[PDB]
Amino acid sequence: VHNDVTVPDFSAYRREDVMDATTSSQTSSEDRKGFSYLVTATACVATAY
Amino acid sequence: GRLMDRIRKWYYNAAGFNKYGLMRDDTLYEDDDVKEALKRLPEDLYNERMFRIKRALDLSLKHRILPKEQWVKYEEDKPYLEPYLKEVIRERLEREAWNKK
Amino acid sequence: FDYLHATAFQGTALARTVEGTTENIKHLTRADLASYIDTHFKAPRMVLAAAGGISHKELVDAARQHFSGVSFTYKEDAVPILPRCRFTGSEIRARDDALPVAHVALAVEGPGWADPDNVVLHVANAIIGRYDRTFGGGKHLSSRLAALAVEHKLCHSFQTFNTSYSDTGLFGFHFVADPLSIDDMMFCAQGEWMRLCTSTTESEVKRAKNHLRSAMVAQLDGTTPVCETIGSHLLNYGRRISLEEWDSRISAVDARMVRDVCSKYIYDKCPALAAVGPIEQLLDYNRIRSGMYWI
Amino acid sequence: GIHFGNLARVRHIITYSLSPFEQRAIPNIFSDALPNVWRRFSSQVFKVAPPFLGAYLLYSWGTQEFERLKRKNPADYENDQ
Amino acid sequence: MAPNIRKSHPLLKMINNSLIDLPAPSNISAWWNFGSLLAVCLMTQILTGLLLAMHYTADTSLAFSSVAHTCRNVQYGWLIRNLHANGASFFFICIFLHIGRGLYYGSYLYKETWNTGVILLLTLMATAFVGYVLPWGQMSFWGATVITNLFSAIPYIGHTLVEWAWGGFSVDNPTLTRFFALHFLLPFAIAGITIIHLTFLHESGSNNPLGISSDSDKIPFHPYYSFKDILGLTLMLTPFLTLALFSPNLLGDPENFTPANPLVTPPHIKPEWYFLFAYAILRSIPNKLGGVLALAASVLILFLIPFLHKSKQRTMTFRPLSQTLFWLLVANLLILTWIGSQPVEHPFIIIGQMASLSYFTILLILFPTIGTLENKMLNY
Amino acid sequence: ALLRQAYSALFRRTSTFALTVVLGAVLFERAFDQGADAIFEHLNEGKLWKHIKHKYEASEE
Ligand code: HEM
Ligand code: HEM
Ligand SMILES: C/C=C(C)/C=C/C=C/[C@H](OC)[C@@H](C)[C@@H](OC)[C@@H](C)CCc1oc2c(O)c(OC)cc(OC)c2c(=O)c1C
Repeated sequence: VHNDVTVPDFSAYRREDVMDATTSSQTSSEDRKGFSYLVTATACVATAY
Repeated sequence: GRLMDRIRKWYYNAAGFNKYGLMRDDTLYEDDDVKEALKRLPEDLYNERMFRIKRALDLSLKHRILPKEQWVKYEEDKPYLEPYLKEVIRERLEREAWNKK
Repeated sequence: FDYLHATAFQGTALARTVEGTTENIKHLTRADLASYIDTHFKAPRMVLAAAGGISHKELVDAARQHFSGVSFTYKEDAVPILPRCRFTGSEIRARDDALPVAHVALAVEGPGWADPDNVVLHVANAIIGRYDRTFGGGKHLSSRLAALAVEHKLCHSFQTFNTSYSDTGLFGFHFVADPLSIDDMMFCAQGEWMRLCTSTTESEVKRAKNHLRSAMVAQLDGTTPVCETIGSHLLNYGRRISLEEWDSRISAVDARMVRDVCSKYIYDKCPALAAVGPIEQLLDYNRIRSGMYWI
Repeated sequence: GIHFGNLARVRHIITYSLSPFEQRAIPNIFSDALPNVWRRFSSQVFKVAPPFLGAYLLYSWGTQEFERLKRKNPADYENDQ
Repeated sequence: MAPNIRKSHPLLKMINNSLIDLPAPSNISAWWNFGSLLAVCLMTQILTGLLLAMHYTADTSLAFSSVAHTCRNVQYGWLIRNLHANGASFFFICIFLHIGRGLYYGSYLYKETWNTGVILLLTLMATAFVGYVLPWGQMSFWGATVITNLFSAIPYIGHTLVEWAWGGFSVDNPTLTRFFALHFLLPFAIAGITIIHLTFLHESGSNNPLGISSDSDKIPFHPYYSFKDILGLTLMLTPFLTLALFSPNLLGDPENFTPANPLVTPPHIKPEWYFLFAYAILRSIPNKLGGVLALAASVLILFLIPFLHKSKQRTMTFRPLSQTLFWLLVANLLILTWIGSQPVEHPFIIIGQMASLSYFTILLILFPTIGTLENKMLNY
Repeated sequence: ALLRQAYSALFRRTSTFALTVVLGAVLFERAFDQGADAIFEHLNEGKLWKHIKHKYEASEE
């Protein structure tokens, strides 16, 4: 049945700030996107130039 | 002389598709015949074959394989389609030559 | 929803089926249940609610009479706080092309009973509303998504929802449609969300409000319903929130607010996705993700 | 035209993936990554390198044998006066 | 009607079904960007090409000094030139690998997709041929004189077929002009055919490493393969520029810096590198016709591969034997090429004749054979 | 926190994202070109007409 199904352990890949199953990812989100977005943003500048 | 056996068993480990956990027949290139064979597969043996592939793909995209433990062993490879296929071909060959008559 | 939960909250407790594992039900012992009762079923956490022709004081009396709990230490008086559950924007795809229709559920982390925002959120959820084949309104409905839903035979049904919890929440939507439209559907949906966080009008909220007020009332239609509300008001919100109150909080909400609030919780957030059935058509979280900004 | 939906019939395959913002870009660069790079390189080196190596020689060889045929054989003039 | 424009619009519907919602195998490897990169080469040749044509002067007396002028006097002209020229090379590079891939993963089973490819390849070769003759340098000239002459090998129509090519009775101005006109046109023909190549492809979706139905796990071309193309873009784009910014003339024969001389064929005349292998084969058959014919099939054989497929499996991923053969063949070319760059003497000559014997056999005989043998070892 | 401060103020609103790239490239251009020319020029001191210059540019006659 669907009760015997669980999302496996993704610790192996999780970013440092969302590895503890007891801390709101929400706060350390703004950062996780800021970075990835930063790279992209930069990449644009690069291209631009 | 087990020569032939000792060889097949080799080439098998050589091809190493079994490292992806795929069965011999799993690798067959899907031609008009195979295509028909596959359509004849009982639903279990089929959804199974599929997953085996969707897993192989997932691997190939990750650039990995199965831990040696889960590799497919030569003697345990199940030619799940070989017979179905053969028949298909047989049927055809009969239809084919019968239209030359 | 269980699957949705099972990935939206993965790893923590919330991500569990209220019915539990197959093994636990197969092995649970007289004891373990015995304990569950003792460990959890305790006076400070329990609430006797009643509605209808009943004298408050009379009630409280029979209460004192059979609910005779004695509390020595401070322990039996303390309500154990719960280890907050971690949200994890991600997905879970259970596929079975051999099923009639595919079901899809998407959601963002919710605030939790406490937050006065929940109000706004519900107002929003009233704008996108819910639809389903039998509604006679059809092509005319006032819910944007409902309209298109009809116009292009998008879904068999779709529904907004803001399941709240003590510390968290699951704001999102669930629709069921034919294997071959899942996409277009989702698309229009996620669009509405976007439109919510970007161009909601005064006329849009005005209605929702009036719609919400009604359900607000319809939740209190009879005895059981009221009692439930109370049973749950005290248990989650602390006290009892009267309709007169709820209403103020609603007449408060306006456009600007909805935008800010939905943006606050929906814009560019990694969401949770739950797919079940013949879902081939809808694909890539990346793509679904991208549908979270601009609208 | 649109191919997503006809593709194929599939039953019972649950897949879980996490948003990119919840996971690491290039994780386990060591524990996992490299090792496989070696793993791969290994299994393949003995199939690719052989022939190339083989050629190289045939290259060095021919290259040299040519160069030697450029140098003079002092024995063509030990009769000369 | 339709909801999102992207799917309804007569034009977007196209951009869409081929760049965004296009179904791609999840596992296609690096060797799958070469198609797109090839594109980029085409886009880069046509661009730089128009620019160079804006300053070229197709005419024996000026053809040389116009290019010179175009490099020295025209703002950034030099950079343009350089890019156009190495572009060519990088084009051929990309194309040779694009073919490689195809061979090793039996993409050639997509017959039409494949046949058109050959056509494209052939054209590119032709295109690149005339392009070179334009600068009217020593090589430009003599190459023009040889390549065309090849047709003198065909009986009857032959000696005449040349006549046209040159427009005269010897390679002179008339040639240079029509060659320019030709070079100008051709690239466009490729662009067109490519459009087709891609169409026939889209009928089957793309192949993929394992050589088994990918329908069980496809992914929208975007963002997956889109981003993956941009990376592959900059990646190749690097050596290309590097090469063209720091050592422009590395890949290029300098004997072509000496204006053509209808009277003196340089003592050390060797073809553009990307032609060397063929050059070699023809150079090993000491007979006008044979030489020509050897060359013909040297490339035309591509058309056959699709029929010289015998393995029950499609890609060589699971055929160690075939693989080893494959690489041997790669290297077999890598050799043939060397020889091309080497004078006609010993050992070189014999070493050549062999590799050529080598070449054809791997393709016409070993491959189909090791292939059959292979299935009996798997027991099919 | 800059990443937050940044994502929140620049990368979030797809409309400001742009202004960031533009205004950004702009700065990036200047700084880059300056250092670049610098790194180069230095790696070639005394060999460029910028160095030899003075010996003839308003020195004789
Ligand atoms: C102007 C010419 C060419 C361009 C620009 C071009 C472009 C493409 C593109 C974009 C792809 C899809 C991406 C990829 O699979 O690499 C492709 C695929 C393919 N091309 Fe080409 N191609 C060219 C030449 C050739 C040639 C000369 C051949 C060989 C005869 C060829 C054989 C193939 C094949 C077999 C496929 C299927 C690839 C697969 O298995 O996925 N192409 N080509
Ligand atoms: C298929 C792409 C093309 C190929 C393969 C190609 C290749 C070449 C080559 C090899 C040369 C000789 C360059 C040298 O001296 O090293 C050349 C020259 C030239 N090409 Fe192209 N070309 C292509 C497309 C174009 C385009 C699009 C035009 C315009 C229609 C163009 C215009 C020219 C001109 C004017 C020259 C003379 C200047 C020069 O020598 O650089 N080319 N081309
Ligand atoms: C107007 C258009 C016409 C007439 C059509 C042309 C058709 C020809 C082919 O195009 C497809 C051709 C490019 C292609 O042949 C398959 C090449 C691989 C041929 C390679 C080639 O190059 C040489 C070269 O470059 C030289 O200069 C430095 C000199 C050369 O020997 C002295 C040669 C040579 O001996 C050969 C075989």
